[PDB]
Amino acid sequence: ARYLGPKLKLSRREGTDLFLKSGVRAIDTKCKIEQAPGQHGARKPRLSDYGVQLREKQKVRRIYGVLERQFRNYYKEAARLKGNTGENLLALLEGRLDNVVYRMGFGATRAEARQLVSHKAIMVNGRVVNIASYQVSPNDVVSIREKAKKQSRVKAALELAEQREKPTWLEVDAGKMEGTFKRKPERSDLSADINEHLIVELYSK
Amino acid sequence: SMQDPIADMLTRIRNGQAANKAAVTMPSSKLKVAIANVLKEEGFIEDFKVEGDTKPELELTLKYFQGKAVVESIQRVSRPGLRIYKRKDELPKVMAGLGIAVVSTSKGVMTDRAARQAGLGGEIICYVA
Amino acid sequence: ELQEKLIAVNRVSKTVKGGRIFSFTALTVVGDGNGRVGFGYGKAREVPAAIQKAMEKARRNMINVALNNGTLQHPVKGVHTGSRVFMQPASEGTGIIAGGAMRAVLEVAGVHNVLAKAYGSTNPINVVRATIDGLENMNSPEMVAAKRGKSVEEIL
Amino acid sequence: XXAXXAG
Amino acid sequence: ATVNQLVRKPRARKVAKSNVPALEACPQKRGVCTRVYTTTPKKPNSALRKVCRVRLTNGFEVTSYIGGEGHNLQEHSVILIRGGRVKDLPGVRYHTVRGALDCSGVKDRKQARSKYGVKRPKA
Amino acid sequence: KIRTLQGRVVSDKMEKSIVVAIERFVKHPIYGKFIKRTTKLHVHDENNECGIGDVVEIRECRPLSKTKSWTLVRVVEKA
RNA sequence: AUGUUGAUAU
RNA sequence: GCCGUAAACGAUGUCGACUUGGAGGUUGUGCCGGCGUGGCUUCCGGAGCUAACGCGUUAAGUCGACCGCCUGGGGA
RNA sequence: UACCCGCAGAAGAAGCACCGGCUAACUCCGUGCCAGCAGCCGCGGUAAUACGGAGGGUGCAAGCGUUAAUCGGAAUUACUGGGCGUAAAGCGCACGCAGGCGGUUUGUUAAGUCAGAUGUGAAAUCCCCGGGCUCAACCUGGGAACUGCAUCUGAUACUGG
RNA sequence: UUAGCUAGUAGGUGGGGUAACGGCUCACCUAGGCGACGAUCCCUAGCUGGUCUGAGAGGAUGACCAGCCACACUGGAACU
Ligand SMILES: [K+]
Ligand SMILES: [Mg+2]
Ligand SMILES: [Mg+2]
Ligand SMILES: [Mg+2]
Ligand SMILES: [Mg+2]
Ligand SMILES: [Mg+2]
Ligand SMILES: [Mg+2]
Ligand SMILES: [Mg+2]
Ligand SMILES: [Mg+2]
Ligand SMILES: [Mg+2]
Ligand SMILES: [Mg+2]
Ligand SMILES: [Mg+2]
Ligand SMILES: [Mg+2]
Ligand SMILES: [Mg+2]
Ligand SMILES: [Mg+2]
Ligand SMILES: [Mg+2]
Ligand SMILES: [Mg+2]
Ligand SMILES: [Mg+2]
Ligand SMILES: [Mg+2]
Ligand SMILES: [Mg+2]
Ligand SMILES: [Mg+2]
Ligand SMILES: [Mg+2]
Ligand SMILES: [Mg+2]
Ligand SMILES: [Mg+2]
Ligand SMILES: [Mg+2]
Ligand SMILES: [Mg+2]
Ligand SMILES: [Mg+2]
Repeated sequence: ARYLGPKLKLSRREGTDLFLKSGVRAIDTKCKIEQAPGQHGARKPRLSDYGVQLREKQKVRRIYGVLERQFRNYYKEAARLKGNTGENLLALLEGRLDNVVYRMGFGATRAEARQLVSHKAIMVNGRVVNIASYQVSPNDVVSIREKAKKQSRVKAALELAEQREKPTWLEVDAGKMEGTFKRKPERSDLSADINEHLIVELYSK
Repeated sequence: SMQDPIADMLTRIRNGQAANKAAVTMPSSKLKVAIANVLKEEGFIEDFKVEGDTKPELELTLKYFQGKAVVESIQRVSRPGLRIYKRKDELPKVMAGLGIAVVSTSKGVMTDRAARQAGLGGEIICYVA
Repeated sequence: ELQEKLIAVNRVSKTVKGGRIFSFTALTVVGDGNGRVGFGYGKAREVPAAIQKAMEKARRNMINVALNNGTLQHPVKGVHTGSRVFMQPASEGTGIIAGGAMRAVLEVAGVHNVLAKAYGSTNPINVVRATIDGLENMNSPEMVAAKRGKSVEEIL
Repeated sequence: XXAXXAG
Repeated sequence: ATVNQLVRKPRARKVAKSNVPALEACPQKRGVCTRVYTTTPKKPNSALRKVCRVRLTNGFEVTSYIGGEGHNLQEHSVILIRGGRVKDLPGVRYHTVRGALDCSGVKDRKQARSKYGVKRPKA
Repeated sequence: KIRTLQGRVVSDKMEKSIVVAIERFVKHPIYGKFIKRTTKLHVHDENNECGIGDVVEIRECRPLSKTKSWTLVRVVEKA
């Protein structure tokens, strides 16, 4: 129930940085980011409509580290909830605690943030939550626990967060090591690279 | 034999429009005239007129706009072989409200718009669009 | 400016004394994305030239669709040959719910939200023709008001 | 026949 | 059909038919091999395809295919059959399950091992 | 008002009983056409007034015989 | 006047 | 007297209404060789329809009523 | 017992199917219409992306495949929503009982039809807005819904009498 | 590719019977009653809320949960 394999070959397949390394150095220096993985990597075959849709869904999944069953449930939810289904889906994925812990800047990667949550180093409005998929709601404080504040992982991550673009929907304090989930991110707040309608098509077919 | 004079009127209009006829003349009846009013008031036909006593003849004057005939379609709905009656909540919107359904309600023949407003259902005579 | 889309490439054959002469057909659609759409069908011995021929024909044979805020005015039925298409206006954020041939016509035409179904033959050429036949004979309130000799709010 | 052709 | 005709005689649905009637809506059935033999496929194929006539627990006699390279079935071998025709053996509507009951798994198989009843190589 | 049905008399041969056909008229559940659907009732006719042809009003009551749980109210029309 | 046939797969 | 079937065919059910034309054939009739007006019929063809071929006021067009019939090839 | 606290150490914890097209994923070797594959089309006859293995890859993941079974796609029984010159389909032709359908005007009736009201349509389930289990599944508050049925009272255009 | 079925049968009168209406039963009378709107006969089947699928209309289904029915080795009978 997690991908434990090599992280860059995921990125190389998608042909795009999925932030599965910390960003201490460029992805270009760590791998051949241009080339897809394996023997027939340099080959770039003509991709079908299904293949385009698939690769888009697999991109978004691989960023947030969601496996297919759980991802499909998010789609079903996003479709159920009112509004545009595609932007609903990305909202649900941003709402995940392991993502929120990454976005604030406590994990270097989302898999590190997932290790933080998993290992009972995170609190949400006081209480310890060790579920990666937990939906962090608006006006919720997320916090490092006092034993976990001494970790070098958290401080080092908080430095990398400054180099990254700041989420407008999160207000964080690096000193106290806690941040508010102010509001649900709009589609504008999230990246324009993700083509959510392709994912909607993929599950709508 | 002749067993649906309404379908016959609709067909005379449909055919007459296709044949770029100025006017179409059928044998008259109260219900035909009632429909002719709704088609006049909604602006599908131009005018009508009954003429005669023993055998009255209805005479619809047909409309054409920019060359084309105004009645795009005109479909019998309720027919002798299968009567269609709808409640007020289930009245049909023809062409998303851009066309009419002619409805015989307890308060006379009228559009489905007028029937919705009057809070009545009834027999769905035809669609026009 | 124009969204060009390739729907179908097909290999076709005439027989001669020598044997079979193969050639390529390309079916394309072009549109502005604001209710102007045209299909083109081009034949050549090579696929590129068939496509280039299809695109050139498509640009010269565009028609005007009277759209309503990125969806249809009303339900429409198109027919061509064995293709019977049905298309219905949808709510915002529906997307195009359509098969691949109809999808391409509707995307380039500028229909964002629509429920479509192709009944009968799903032959790409005839489906495209039935769809565009549908779109071009879709009435707006304004032209309905015009023909009936009323105002738009009398109609609506 | 010929126990099974065209030459 | 007129409405009055349908009122008098409604639409009958296409009845539909099993391609695996001897299973009697069961995922598998057991049986006993009466004959184990080879047979030649129809055109355009050529082979000696390994089949067995089988008497099922429910009394039906069927031919079943034995898939994979090599098998250990003789007459009076107890085997498990499942649905699945062999396209180029007319009459063969079932496959034997390799590695169920007396039918062995395929020797020295490495890929699609679950399909051929082969336990995982010890690595 | 008291609940009554109305129907034609189809048999009067029983002593102090009639058979009454209640003609209903029903939209067909599938095909939408309106269909005549009879329902016959054995009906108590004390005095033996009614004959075949007559329209009659009838009301439900206690069982009177094996087949009768309906009584004559009035003859609406005669033949 | 008559005047047969052309193995299998590809 | 029986049989009860045929590529028993227009491979096109019956009845009714409506919808540009042209050239004939046949059989009435009215008005004065012409000018109408009915019936039945052959060929062409327009819109429309049709997968196409074609059909096209004697529709396979546009409609209504009722009936008959079809539901992959074989097995039949 | 849930839960909390402490300890030690990455320690105790990844497979299954697939990669000719449909369908995301390709090469080498072996085999040589054999052995075998196959949902459908098909593949294998000595240079096999289709067999078998390997390397690489794709998809799912404590599951993954296969088989069985239902609906869908199938407007392929077509009420919504199909056909019948030649594709399957007009009885060989008629008369005609039951049945279906019925020109036009007025009155009347109120069966169909329509309108309103009332009663009923168990709870659960589904759906919506909330709440509670760290989350979720799950549990649960209130609603909506239950498209129906009956009764009563009106309407009278249309259909019936 | 089941067209006729039915003599307590259908109705009446009176007596008996049941907690209760009733051919529930009996005697007598009448000759009815059911059926192409499918009786009778044959096969299959517990029914429903629902469930699965479906855009819907439908199609399929009735395991768990809840309502109703039926049965308790087989056949029959009453007693309390
Ligand atoms: K010979
Ligand atoms: Mg799981
Ligand atoms: Mg088709
Ligand atoms: Mg020859
Ligand atoms: Mg015959
Ligand atoms: Mg014939
Ligand atoms: Mg012609
Ligand atoms: Mg591919
Ligand atoms: Mg080789
Ligand atoms: Mg299946
Ligand atoms: Mg269907
Ligand atoms: Mg068909
Ligand atoms: Mg033939
Ligand atoms: Mg034929
Ligand atoms: Mg005939
Ligand atoms: Mg006759
Ligand atoms: Mg009438
Ligand atoms: Mg009434
Ligand atoms: Mg909660
Ligand atoms: Mg509730
Ligand atoms: Mg309820
Ligand atoms: Mg009347
Ligand atoms: Mg007595
Ligand atoms: Mg009784
Ligand atoms: Mg049973
Ligand atoms: Mg459907
Ligand atoms: Mg059932």
